[PDB]
Amino acid sequence: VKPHLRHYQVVGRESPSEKNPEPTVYKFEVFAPNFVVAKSRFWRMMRVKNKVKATHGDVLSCKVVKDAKLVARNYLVDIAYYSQRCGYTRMVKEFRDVSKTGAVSQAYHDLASRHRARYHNIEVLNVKSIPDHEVKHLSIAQYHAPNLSFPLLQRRTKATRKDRAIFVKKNTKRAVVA
Amino acid sequence: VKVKSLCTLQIPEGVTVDVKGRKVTVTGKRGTLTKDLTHLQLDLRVDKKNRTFTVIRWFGSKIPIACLNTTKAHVQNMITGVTKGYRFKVRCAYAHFPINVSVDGQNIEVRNFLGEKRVRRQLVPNTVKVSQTDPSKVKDEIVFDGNDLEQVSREAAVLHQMCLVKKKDIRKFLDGIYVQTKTNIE
Amino acid sequence: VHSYGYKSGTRHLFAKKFRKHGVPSVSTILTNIKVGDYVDVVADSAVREGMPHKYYHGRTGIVWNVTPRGVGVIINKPVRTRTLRKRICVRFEHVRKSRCQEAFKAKEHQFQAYLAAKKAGKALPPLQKSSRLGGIVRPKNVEVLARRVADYEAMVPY
RNA sequence: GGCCAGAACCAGCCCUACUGCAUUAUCCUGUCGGGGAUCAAAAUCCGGCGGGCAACGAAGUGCAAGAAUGGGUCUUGGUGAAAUGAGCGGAGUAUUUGAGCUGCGCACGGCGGCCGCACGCACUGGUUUCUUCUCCGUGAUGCUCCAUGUUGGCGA
RNA sequence: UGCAAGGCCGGAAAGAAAAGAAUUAGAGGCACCAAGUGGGCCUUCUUCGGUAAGCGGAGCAGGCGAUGCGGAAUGAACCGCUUAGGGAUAUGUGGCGUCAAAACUUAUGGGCUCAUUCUCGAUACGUGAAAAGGGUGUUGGUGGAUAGACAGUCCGAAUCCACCGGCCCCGAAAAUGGAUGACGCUUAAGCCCAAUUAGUGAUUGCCCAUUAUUCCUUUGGUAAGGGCGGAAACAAAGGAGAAAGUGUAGCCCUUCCGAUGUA
RNA sequence: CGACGUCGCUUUUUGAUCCUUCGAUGUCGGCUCUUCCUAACCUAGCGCCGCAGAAGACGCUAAGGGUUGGAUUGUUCACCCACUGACAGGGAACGUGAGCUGGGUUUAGACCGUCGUGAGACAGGUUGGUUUUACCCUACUUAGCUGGAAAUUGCGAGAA
Ligand SMILES: [K+]
Ligand SMILES: [K+]
Ligand SMILES: [K+]
Ligand SMILES: [K+]
Ligand SMILES: [Mg+2]
Ligand SMILES: [Mg+2]
Ligand SMILES: [Mg+2]
Ligand SMILES: [Mg+2]
Ligand SMILES: [Mg+2]
Ligand SMILES: [Mg+2]
Ligand SMILES: [Mg+2]
Ligand SMILES: [Mg+2]
Ligand SMILES: [Mg+2]
Ligand SMILES: [Mg+2]
Ligand SMILES: [Mg+2]
Ligand SMILES: [Mg+2]
Ligand SMILES: [Mg+2]
Ligand SMILES: [Mg+2]
Ligand SMILES: [Mg+2]
Ligand SMILES: [Mg+2]
Ligand SMILES: [Mg+2]
Ligand SMILES: [Mg+2]
Ligand SMILES: [Mg+2]
Ligand SMILES: [Mg+2]
Ligand SMILES: [Mg+2]
Ligand SMILES: [Mg+2]
Ligand SMILES: [Mg+2]
Ligand SMILES: [Mg+2]
Ligand SMILES: [Mg+2]
Ligand SMILES: [Mg+2]
Ligand SMILES: [Mg+2]
Ligand SMILES: [Mg+2]
Ligand SMILES: [Mg+2]
Ligand SMILES: [Mg+2]
Repeated sequence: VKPHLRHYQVVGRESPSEKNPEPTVYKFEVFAPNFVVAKSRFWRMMRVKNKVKATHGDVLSCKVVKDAKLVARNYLVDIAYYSQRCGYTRMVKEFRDVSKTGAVSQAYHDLASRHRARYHNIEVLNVKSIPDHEVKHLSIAQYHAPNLSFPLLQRRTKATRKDRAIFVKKNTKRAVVA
Repeated sequence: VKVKSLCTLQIPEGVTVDVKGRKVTVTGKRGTLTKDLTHLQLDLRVDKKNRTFTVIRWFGSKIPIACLNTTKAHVQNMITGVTKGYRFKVRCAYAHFPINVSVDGQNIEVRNFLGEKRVRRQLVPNTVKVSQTDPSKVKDEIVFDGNDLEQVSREAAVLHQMCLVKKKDIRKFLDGIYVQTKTNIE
Repeated sequence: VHSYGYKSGTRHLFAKKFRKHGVPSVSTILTNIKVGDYVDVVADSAVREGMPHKYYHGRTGIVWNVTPRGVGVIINKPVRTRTLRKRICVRFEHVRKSRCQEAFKAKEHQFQAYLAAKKAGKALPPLQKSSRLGGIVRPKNVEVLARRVADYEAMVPY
């Protein structure tokens, strides 16, 4: 399925004033479900790093950075999350995916499952596509084998939604209730 | 998870290994053995031309992988027991009361264990042959012979646990029946 | 408060600021208060005569009466469902000219000056433009906004 | 027939089908170098340089105004007892919307008067190459309410 | 002639500019006569006494009391929504394995978890049950290291140490038989994230309200309007009505808005 | 076995509160009878010990079974005597009064001490002092009659 997060580039600045006639323009990249959340994360970052509130700032552009062509790649996601018990925990994780947005969405699902971290407690520091020989975890490197083969065992294959049946003959495809 | 975990086993020339639906049958010069491994969910493969046995787990975490070497060990035990057999030799150790052991066919009677009047009786299954060494060679030695390691070791264990000391210090009162040597028939 | 005397609960209210003690200055004496003027009722702690009640501290009202040493001020006080016009009697030391109509008076004077200039044909001052409008932005320096490992390493004390 | 059903059409309303405008560059694509792995390779990856539209239903990105000139109404009234209709009449083959292309000045961008103008404003500019329905039309001399179809079934 | 105060006569009036430069289901004031009530309780947040309490006592504000309806299985107070009599269409809270309407057990979504006699978990409020401490169960992370290394008796590839998470487990004992509501569920029907028919070609899966929108009818307005000088004509073998009106079977018609409620 | 600390748990104590009951829920103890709990005294299996044996200490699974006779005291408690394998601890409206009993508490009589001028008071001592009703409904125990698978009907048709 397509990723639930998009790659946004928010460009903004503090509103020009007499005291600061030409404010610095900042480029910020974020992964958010929509552009309103992207602007929210941008203004949070501006507040916590530059002391610039949204009430005194401009957003020059909020565009989606398009994905590249889908290619099986190794993505390095440097990511951090907050918990009351531990504070800020930074980790660097490698993922197999076809896009940066897919890799980051997978990272968010992974943090939500293995550490119970939610979107607004998570900061993606960086996402980079790395070569095969820079992959350190065997759980990812096993997909670099040239003769990578495996069967599909324990498949749970459901019929086409129209063809699905409640009662079917035991050694037969004849549907009795459908 | 790991995509492919693999264990390989070599087969001696005489042995014949066949797998069918996680059931392994091993045939050697001294009989045949069977193992029901349908509780494992592994990919068992036998290469007859290259005389190799292979067990594969696909997409496994730590718990399923731990079953690979267990399967290899079971099949290796079957091969060894079907080509050499298993011989467990137990000894009767006593301080004062001589433990008297009678082996009439498949029945083992233990008498006078710590001077008790109760008779401990064991019915060895037909796949395990129990004999008693001549006391001139080794005194108080009972031998279990079989092709199945698990059956022979279970018989030796149940004989060991029929003669546990109750309601006494166990550091003292070292009387009991203990397996001493675990070797092969051939 | 445990008792309900006239000056109950005024320990910090009727105290002088740090290093600002002393009696009212000559500028307070020389201030001319007229009937109809807007005044602020601010009690001077060092006078203690003609002192307003604590309620009227920080209230702005209109002068209704001038005596040789006192000022009569009308203060709005909400009591239940209505507002009462309370007339309080304080000494002039506890009264300040209120700038509450300064901006409105300046607006009136600016309007009169604008009318005078429009009559005289003088060019009016240019109208200020809205800062909310769009336009081209030419960034002299563009920086990357991001979260670094050093931010986390810094926010941890000891 | 003041009863029960079916279908047809009219007005209203409620659902659905039919889609354009902007954007893309951290992108697409060749080649040289590096690097990677191989059995040799290609690839994953990093730079330089040269071209660009990833346009198949391109994108799951921002905004969409596309005249049902297909369903439902036993969720409303009706069968023309005033039909107001882009829909019903009458008359014309045109009107002018937009899209292309394009003139002058200004505006905007770059360099600081030129060079650009993605096609912004004024001339309600030009061209019709594609696209399009364009004008008229009926008071109540009705103050109010109620009274008008078709096909069967059941009622003689 | 200055100041202060009452006036009188004139002037000028963005009727208040431009700079983000207010908004209003905004008739403002003034009375008269009276009723119930004057035991209150709960909750977010703030708060005092108390070991605490479903304890006692306060502040701001919402509730219940006085109030149902739709949800949390059940509950005055929690969530949603607040109510004329009825349809249709959409939702809210909450759900879509059966009970029970909705995924006839959805996806062409990712991870995690095995829990043996109060039987793992699915309990917002609800603490309406659990901690300190611990686990070589498993799955993640952060540092450090050692690499013919560790173990084994040399011999061929990764190994070791400390620390911190997720879920699970131990810690974890009460009296009638019993409670995620029940059954069950483990390619979950559990937990944490995501989605709406799925890298296909765009942004509404589905079910349920006394809520929203809309239609019909009733009733009352701080109600808003029109008509009311019978237009003309018209036997039986198109009809009837038309009142200058608070209130009736309301003169008649059109049009808006509101309808719950203890004392 | 655990000092200094620290975290729990349980309602077999007592407090704290005042929600319910004041046109009344009979309000000590015992007797009898049943059942439940487990934090296990004995009885079944075990682990461990400063475990030689014997006797024991600690701990686990386990509440199926058992857990007494007496002197004093109204007592609950207490204590002692004696058996025993053991004489574990608790709940059930502090189980149980239309089941009993009525020794105690707690009316009216009376005595004493202390207190009070006194009438009288004392959670101080003492003695004497009405224990009502079931035939209703359920529950339980037995004892009878009797239809019924569309659980009375449909004709609605399923054979372990
Ligand atoms: K290359
Ligand atoms: K009472
Ligand atoms: K027992
Ligand atoms: K009693
Ligand atoms: Mg002993
Ligand atoms: Mg203070
Ligand atoms: Mg102060
Ligand atoms: Mg026409
Ligand atoms: Mg303005
Ligand atoms: Mg009262
Ligand atoms: Mg209370
Ligand atoms: Mg009341
Ligand atoms: Mg509920
Ligand atoms: Mg309510
Ligand atoms: Mg259903
Ligand atoms: Mg619940
Ligand atoms: Mg909780
Ligand atoms: Mg813990
Ligand atoms: Mg349950
Ligand atoms: Mg439930
Ligand atoms: Mg009674
Ligand atoms: Mg009673
Ligand atoms: Mg126990
Ligand atoms: Mg014991
Ligand atoms: Mg025992
Ligand atoms: Mg006795
Ligand atoms: Mg009790
Ligand atoms: Mg009792
Ligand atoms: Mg009784
Ligand atoms: Mg009685
Ligand atoms: Mg008595
Ligand atoms: Mg006396
Ligand atoms: Mg007595
Ligand atoms: Mg007496």
